[PDB]
Amino acid sequence: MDVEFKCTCSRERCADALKTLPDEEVDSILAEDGEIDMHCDYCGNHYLFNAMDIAEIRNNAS
Ligand SMILES: [Zn+2]
Repeated sequence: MDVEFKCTCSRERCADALKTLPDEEVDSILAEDGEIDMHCDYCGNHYLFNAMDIAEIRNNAS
């Protein structure tokens, strides 16, 4: 079993696109909804990000 709808690059590209946004803007969304729902800047595929996932990105993309 398989599907023909996937990120053609990797989640890491979508994560890098989130990492460059203002710290106050990212923190404001987390303080009102606890997570972020966004599309990959390279292929448009959607992914979800939370405070714990962003904390791992801040210790891998820095
Ligand atoms: Zn992608």
